[PDB]
Amino acid sequence: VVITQSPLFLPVTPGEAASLSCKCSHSLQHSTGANYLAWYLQRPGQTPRLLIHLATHRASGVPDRFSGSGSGTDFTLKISRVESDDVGTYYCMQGLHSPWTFGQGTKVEIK
Amino acid sequence: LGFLGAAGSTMGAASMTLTVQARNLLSGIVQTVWGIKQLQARVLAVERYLRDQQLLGIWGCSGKLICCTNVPWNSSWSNRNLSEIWDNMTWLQWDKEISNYTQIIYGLLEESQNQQEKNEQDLLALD
Amino acid sequence: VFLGFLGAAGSTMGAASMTLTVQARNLLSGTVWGIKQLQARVLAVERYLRDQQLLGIWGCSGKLICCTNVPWNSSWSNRNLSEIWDNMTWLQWDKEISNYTQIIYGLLEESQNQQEKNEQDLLALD
Amino acid sequence: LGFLGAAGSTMGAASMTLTVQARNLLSTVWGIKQLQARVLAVERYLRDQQLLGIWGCSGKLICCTNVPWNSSWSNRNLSEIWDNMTWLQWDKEISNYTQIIYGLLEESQNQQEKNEQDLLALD
Amino acid sequence: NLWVTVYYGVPVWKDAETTLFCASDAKAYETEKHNVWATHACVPTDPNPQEIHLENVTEEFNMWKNNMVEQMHTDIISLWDQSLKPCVKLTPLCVTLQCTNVTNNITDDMRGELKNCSFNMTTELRDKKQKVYSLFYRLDVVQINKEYRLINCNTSACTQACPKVSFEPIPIHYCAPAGFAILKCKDKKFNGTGPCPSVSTVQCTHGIKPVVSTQLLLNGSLAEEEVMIRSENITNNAKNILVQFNTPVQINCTRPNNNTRKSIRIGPGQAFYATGDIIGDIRQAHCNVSKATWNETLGKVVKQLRKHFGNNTIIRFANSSGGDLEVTTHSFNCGGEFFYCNTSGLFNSTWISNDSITLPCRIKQIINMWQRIGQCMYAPPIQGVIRCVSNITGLILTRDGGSTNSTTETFRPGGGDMRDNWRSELYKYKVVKIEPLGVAPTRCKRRV
Amino acid sequence: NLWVTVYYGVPVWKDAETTLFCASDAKAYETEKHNVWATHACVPTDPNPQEIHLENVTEEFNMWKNNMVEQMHTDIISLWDQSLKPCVKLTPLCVTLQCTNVTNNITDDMRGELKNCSFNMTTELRDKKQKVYSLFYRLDVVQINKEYRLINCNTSACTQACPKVSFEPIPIHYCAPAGFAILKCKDKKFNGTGPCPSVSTVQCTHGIKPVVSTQLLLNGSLAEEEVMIRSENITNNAKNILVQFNTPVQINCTRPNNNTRKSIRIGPGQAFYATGDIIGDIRQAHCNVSKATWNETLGKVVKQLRKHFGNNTIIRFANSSGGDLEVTTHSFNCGGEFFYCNTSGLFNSTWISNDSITLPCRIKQIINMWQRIGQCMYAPPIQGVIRCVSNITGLILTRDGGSTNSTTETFRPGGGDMRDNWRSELYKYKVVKIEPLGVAPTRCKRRV
Amino acid sequence: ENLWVTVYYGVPVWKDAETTLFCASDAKAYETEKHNVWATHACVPTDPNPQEIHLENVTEEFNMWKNNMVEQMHTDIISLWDQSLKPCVKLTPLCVTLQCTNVTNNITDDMRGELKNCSFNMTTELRDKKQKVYSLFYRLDVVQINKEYRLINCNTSACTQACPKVSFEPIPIHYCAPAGFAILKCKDKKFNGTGPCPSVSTVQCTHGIKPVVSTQLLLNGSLAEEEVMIRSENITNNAKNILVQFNTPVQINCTRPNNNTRKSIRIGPGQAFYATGDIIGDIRQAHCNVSKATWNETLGKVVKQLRKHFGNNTIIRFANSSGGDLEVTTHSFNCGGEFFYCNTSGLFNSTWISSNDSITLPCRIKQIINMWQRIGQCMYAPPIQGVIRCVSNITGLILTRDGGSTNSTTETFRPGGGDMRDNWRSELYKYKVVKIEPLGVAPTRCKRRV
Amino acid sequence: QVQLVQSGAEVKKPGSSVKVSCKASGNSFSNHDVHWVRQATGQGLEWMGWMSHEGDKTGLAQKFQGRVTITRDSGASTVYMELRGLTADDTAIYYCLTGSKHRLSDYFLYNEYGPNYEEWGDYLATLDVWGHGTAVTVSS
Ligand SMILES: *[C@@H]1O[C@H](CO)[C@@H](O[C@@H]2O[C@H](CO)[C@@H](O[C@@H]3O[C@H](CO)[C@@H](O)[C@H](O)[C@@H]3O)[C@H](O)[C@H]2NC(C)=O)[C@H](O)[C@H]1NC(C)=O
Ligand SMILES: *[C@@H]1O[C@H](CO)[C@@H](O)[C@H](O)[C@H]1NC(C)=O
Ligand SMILES: *[C@@H]1O[C@H](CO)[C@@H](O)[C@H](O)[C@H]1NC(C)=O
Repeated sequence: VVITQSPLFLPVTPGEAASLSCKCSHSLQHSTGANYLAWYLQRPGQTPRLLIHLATHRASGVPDRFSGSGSGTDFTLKISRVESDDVGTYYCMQGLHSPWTFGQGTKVEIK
Repeated sequence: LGFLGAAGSTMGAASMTLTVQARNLLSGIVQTVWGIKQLQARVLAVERYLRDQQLLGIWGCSGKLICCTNVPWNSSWSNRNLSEIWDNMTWLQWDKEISNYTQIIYGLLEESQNQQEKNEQDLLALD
Repeated sequence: VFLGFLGAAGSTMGAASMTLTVQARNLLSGTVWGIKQLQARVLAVERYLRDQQLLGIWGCSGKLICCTNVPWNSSWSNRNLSEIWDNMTWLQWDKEISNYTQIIYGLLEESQNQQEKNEQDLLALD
Repeated sequence: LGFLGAAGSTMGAASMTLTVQARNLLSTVWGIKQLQARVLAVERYLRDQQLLGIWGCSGKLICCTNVPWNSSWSNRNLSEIWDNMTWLQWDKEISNYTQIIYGLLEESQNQQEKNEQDLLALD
Repeated sequence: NLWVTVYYGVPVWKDAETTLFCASDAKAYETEKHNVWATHACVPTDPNPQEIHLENVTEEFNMWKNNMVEQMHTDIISLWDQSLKPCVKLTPLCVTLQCTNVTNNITDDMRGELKNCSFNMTTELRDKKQKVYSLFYRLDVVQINKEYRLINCNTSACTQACPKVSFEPIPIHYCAPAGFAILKCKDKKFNGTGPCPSVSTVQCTHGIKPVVSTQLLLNGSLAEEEVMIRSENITNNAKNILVQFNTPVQINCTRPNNNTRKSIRIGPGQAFYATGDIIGDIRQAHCNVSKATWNETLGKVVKQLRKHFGNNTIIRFANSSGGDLEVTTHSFNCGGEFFYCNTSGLFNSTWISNDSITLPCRIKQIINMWQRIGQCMYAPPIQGVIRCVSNITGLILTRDGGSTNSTTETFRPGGGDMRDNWRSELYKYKVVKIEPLGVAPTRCKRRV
Repeated sequence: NLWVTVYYGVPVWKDAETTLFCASDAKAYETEKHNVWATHACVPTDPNPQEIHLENVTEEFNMWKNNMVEQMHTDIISLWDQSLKPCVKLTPLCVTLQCTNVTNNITDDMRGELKNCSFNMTTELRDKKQKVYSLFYRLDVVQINKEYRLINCNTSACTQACPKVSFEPIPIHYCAPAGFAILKCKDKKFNGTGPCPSVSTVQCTHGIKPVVSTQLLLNGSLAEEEVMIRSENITNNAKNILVQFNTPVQINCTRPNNNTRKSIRIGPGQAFYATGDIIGDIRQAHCNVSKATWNETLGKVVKQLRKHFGNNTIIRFANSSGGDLEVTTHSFNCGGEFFYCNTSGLFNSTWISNDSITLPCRIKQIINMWQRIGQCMYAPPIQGVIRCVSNITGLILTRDGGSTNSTTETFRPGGGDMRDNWRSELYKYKVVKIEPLGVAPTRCKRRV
Repeated sequence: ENLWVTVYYGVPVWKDAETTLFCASDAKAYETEKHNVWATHACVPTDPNPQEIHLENVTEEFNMWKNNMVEQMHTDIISLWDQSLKPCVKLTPLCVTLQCTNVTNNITDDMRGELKNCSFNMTTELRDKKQKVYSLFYRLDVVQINKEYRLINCNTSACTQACPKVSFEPIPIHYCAPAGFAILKCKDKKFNGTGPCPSVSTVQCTHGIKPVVSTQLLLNGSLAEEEVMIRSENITNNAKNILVQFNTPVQINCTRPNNNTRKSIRIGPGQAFYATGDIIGDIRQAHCNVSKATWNETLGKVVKQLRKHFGNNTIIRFANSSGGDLEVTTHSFNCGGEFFYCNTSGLFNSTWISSNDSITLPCRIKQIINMWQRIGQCMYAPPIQGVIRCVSNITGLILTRDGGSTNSTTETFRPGGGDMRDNWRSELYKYKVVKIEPLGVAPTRCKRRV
Repeated sequence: QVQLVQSGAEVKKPGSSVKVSCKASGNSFSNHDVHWVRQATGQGLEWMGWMSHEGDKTGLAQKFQGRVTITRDSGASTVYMELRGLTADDTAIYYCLTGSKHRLSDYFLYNEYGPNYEEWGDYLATLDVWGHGTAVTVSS
């Protein structure tokens, strides 16, 4: 079981949009198809915050500008109406296959 | 006229239709554990019938509907006149009178019959 | 010489009448199969006592050959007496009286009913 | 007296108490064996009656026949029996000949039947 | 000078008890209806009854000491079980249900009487399960605490009635073995006890439908001339009064709901019949009976109750004195649906000397017949609407109270015992044993 | 002039139907072992039954209206079902199976006829499961849509035949009770209906083995002189044409696989005997029959069919028409294994006025014997190599075609009905009831 | 002179025969309102009074080792037992994986390590939810899977729980011969089971025979008259047991002191399992008591009779059983419904050369029971609340001789459970069935008329 | 609200073991699960292990298999993760947190007599609340 992310870096300006990608090792057709995917966003000196769980549900307090999609061995996340606070590293965590693991991480910075 | 249809007529008129009842004392049906109800019924009819037939035999009355014997009729049982017993009285009425003494009579008849076999045996021996 | 059970089925009615005791003796005695037993056994008794029942109310208890008072009829059979006992067989015969069996059994009941009453009447001379 | 109460009396004395022993010859773990036991009483009781019918002894407890007594059957005189013997003790001696005597009786009475019927017409 | 002489075959009899066997016509057998009152077991009946009238004879009957009723009771119950022996046991139905009210078209009267339940369920394959739903009446589910269960699960599992079999009563005749006889009393004013001047004898009884009911005897035999009131001890308040109308009151029963049948496979070769969904509007099942013909009938009942309680008594009626549903209501069966109609509108009056009356009726499918416990049965739902019309040919009443010697008598409906439904049919018959031997004196002695 | 004389014991009989009872040779098979059609519970047969020949008595027999056949059918079935009652019920085997083709040293003829399945099942302890595997013939499993299920799971749960009870056809003797007799027809050329000049009476019938087969009568009684063609109405196409041989035809049949048996514990005291594994090469079963022996036998059959269908008619045999395997193949039992042989090599010829024929044969383990539905049986596998050397003694044929014009009759094998299999043994028997009462005139008169 | 055959019907002649005797129980027993496995209710009622007729001058031959009344009683007892357990709960779901630990609260030193405290997951009345339950099991009922246990019967067969509404207490039953047969009763006081019986009688039914199931010790049986009787099929054999019958009864008290509680576990719709709750008070051992004075003399009477068969100057020993399974190497019975297995090694002891004491016999207990030496037909006996105590008196023994050769100075007898039909053979040794043969023929001086 | 508390930072030599202690408000560990993650300067998140809220399951990645064990006290009032076999690279910050899981039926197998067989599969839904974060370093 392995996970990969792309892009590695994302220079973005406020008011723009960005997209992220995530990969799953197995095309495990189980548990509603989209199965259990978790996204997290981290900044230095701060614990990460859950962004999307089950690959399509918005976490409490997350603005509607964040959305995700995917299935099988591939997954995707999207961002819009970017603001300054959005900088940091985004991680996608696979919750289906035991043991579970995080992702490589995708960084977002001001442009 | 039918089976048991003389029940209300007097003993004289009832005794003239004995055969109709006698043919009804046997074979009263046209012929899965539930059926043992009916099967035990068929055996019951046969088991009673052979008892009545056998009881006659040990009295010497085998094979007869009307059979005479030679045991004296004790007057204590009923002093009623023959002009009343057979003319203005019924079997269903009569059985009530002689119910008490019936078991005693069944012993006298078997006692008299045993003598006839002994009496007949001795007589044939003299030949 | 022997002509066992049913052995005289084709013999002349006179010769078949000479061996009654072998037929009359074979009419009695002789878990799926559990009820294949009792029904046959109980039925065998029921049918046997039915014939002795009839044979008793006719005045013929225990007799294999029994002469009765009821007169014959020419309508029942028109042929002579020599043909019946020397030129017919029992299986052939009952085909002819089959039309009249039931009425004859009725006449024999009454003919017995008169005897027993008359027998009682005659014994009243004392 | 009583049922089988004469088994040790002399054969002559046992012959005077026949009735008491004849009356007693008839009448689901324990439910189906009943029908087997009940019926076997009837089937055995009718066997005895049938033989007394062909032999001409129906309806009697003591019956006489026309068959002469073959001396070879038992040489005992008429005094040793009926006075110094018992039915079991008598049964044990006639065991071999029993099956053939029943045939002489069965044939000597069918002779009576035709002879009787002929007379009713001949006379 | 007289001696003993024996006669064999005399017409004498005495009271007895024996095993009577059932005989029915082959109309139901030739087409393979397979009624629970098995005609396969019962022997073919005679083409026509042969009844002999015994003139000049007097016989003493007693309808309450008759044993035919106690033998018919065991016969009926036994035939019931034998039909349920092969039917599928609903053991996998005792799971946790999840029910919600149906309100698609439910009228206010029936609001809340049936529920829409869904549950896990087994399948043909042992390693898989299915999710299914079924409509269950309110009386057949108890909240377990929106989680319910079938009411019977803590006592026993029910066998679902083989849908192929039929509950419709068919006449069954009770026949006497050889050496026995049945004597029928033909006296019209016969009150079920005491000597009956006119008598006959029959080989088999008349066709008796084993109708199961309560508080009202349906499809029975009608009296003649006047209404007959019968009680074991009519001065005892513990004994029920078995009325018998001389004219049949007609009652119409139905359930308008057009419910659908659905079959669910709960194992290899086994199926469970769910209740589907109801086409059209859902409403209450009721029973009708004319209010005019029912008013005159009570007028004819009251003038007979007067003779046993007085001319000046105020005869009043009430509804059942509470208790279980199966006893406080007119419970019967028609079309495979078990009704429990509320008869509080029939017994409500005071007598001091077109139109119809409607009876709301409930329905349930977990059924405990014969007042037994732990032997329930599940009646499959039936396709479409059900309707049926029947006589009302008698009642079962009970008194109450002893405040005064005789001022006001209130008679409530009863039916606590199921034998009374059959004591109202066999009251004419008694079983006797024939004793053909008889010894009398005559002038005759054996010759020689 | 003449009077009625009644005779008791006359030899007169009439056709009747009653219940016959079984009887087996007993001592001939000492050290008895349990089997269906239980040898025990059958009254032992006498060492020398007494057959009596009746002189010049002619009786009219009929083998198609015979009732001994109908009672035997309901009797063989009953003995079959009561033997499966105590054995294991394979409900736990109705699970999802994962099967893969068997290719371990497999011949092209048997390329894919048996699968190799693995499935989950519980063990003696209910809370723990075991993963087990077994070899199943392709006729027994159906895809679910690699996932297969046993063909019977959506119809019924099969019972596993007990391994201690055998299917060997032990001979049976049908005996008539007291008051009845059985008439044997001694005529060599009796065609099953009409008068039989030579008659006799026996206590019990000869040894009849209930060999269940199809379109070939195995181990049967031979015609004494000639091949006999017997049918109810020869001119009727819808009537099966029974044939009897005067000479047997050896048929050697075998299963050339070395199967191993394996016991899987599915509960307390319960084991399901799986097919462990095949040791060696995998080849199909087959029967052999000499080409010269059979071609001679069909020659006689045609020589006799001509008598009914004319001298000049061309007679062609053809293989079965169609239907399910149970009726379109020569199904039988050989050592406990159930075969279904494709007989298209026997019935293949056109007839005008050393080498062994081999018949491919299939195998099954889910058996439906008497054409019923929902009463499958699981025959456990037998370890080793099976072989039977029975010989053939009859056929069950049918014809077709022809309407106002015909010149060549075609016959095909057929008949799945089993009472046609025992109708070939009881065609020379009938049961009658003795009527001992007879009344005939005579010159005698009663004395008084 | 000459003589002709005469036919007599009804003569007193009989021949040995085998048939089906039907039961007969006391009518008053039905009013107890509770059924028992012996099905006295379905058994025929008994006659109000006994009818017995003494037969003088008649000698008959009896044989208790070929009597068929015992073989029928054996089948009836087995058949009755099975029918009673057909409708009761079947404990298949109890064959699961248990987790057990020893009980040690108020545990007596002798009894330590016998009772386990097992816990398992079980289904409730609902087919979805599961419940965690516990129950106490004796060590003889559970085995370890090779802390984790299982019931002993699971790999053999499931057991049907005994209905708590049916009893095991013996109810006397009489065997009655149907019409056409009879039962002959040897009235001799010193009858040894085979040979002539100087005194005989006929009865309509046998005396009340209690079907007491026991091993090594015949309890509640009939006592002999004037002496102790030794009865063996072939006394000079070693494979034939010896059925000693005591002249004077010896009492044996037994108890199960534990104050245990019953506990109902519902395992399905309408069907419940009766488990054992925690005990109340101390945990002790079960035991029976025998007075050593009466047992010391009762062996004194037995040894003297044995001297009449094996020698007048032999040294008679006794030993403790032979070894084997509890069902044969111990005195087994049931007292109140609990099945005991008592170690009687102390009763048979000490050798014979030529007032307030007791003998305590330790007893085990069991609940999974195989009764008739059958395989795969176990039964589960539910626990009984409260201390159960029974008092009964022994009336016999089933001994076995070891068969020493060339050293006849000593003969050692060991108790033996033998077959269960020897238990009832000790009550039917007086009875045999005979078939009446009424027809007879004898010669006389008579002849038929005409 | 559910909140967590952890112990203080520590420094150890290579080859020793560190047993961290974690606490929660309201004993939420009795109703929710616990997961463990660590992160170092410039390194990504590294899942370590977890323990179910019923105690039935306790899983860890192969990276720390054998090198870590997790236990908790009575009432789920305190939970400890012990790391043994410390190395220089292990210097990072460890976090105590709670996550939610889905319990689903993975395989079913019916029984007439006894409790039906069943196999249950856990799936990681979300991580809910993180702890303070404990810093552990390995140095000479
Ligand atoms: C009752 O039991 C005694 C023993 O306690 C039986 O005696 C034994 O009978 C057998 C069989 O005949 C004898 O075996 C034979 O002995 C000699 C040995 O040379 C020889 O004939 C044969 O080779 C065979 O082995 C045995 O010796 C004998 N034992 C004694 C001690 O005499 C007796 O037969 C039994 N009675 C009945 C009726 O069963
Ligand atoms: C019934 O009739 C009997 C006989 O005449 C009489 O004694 C009794 O009082 C009547 N009453 C009832 C309620 O049946
Ligand atoms: C129970 O006691 C036995 C000895 O009786 C001992 O071997 C075993 O270890 C003990 N088990 C426990 C759990 O105490």
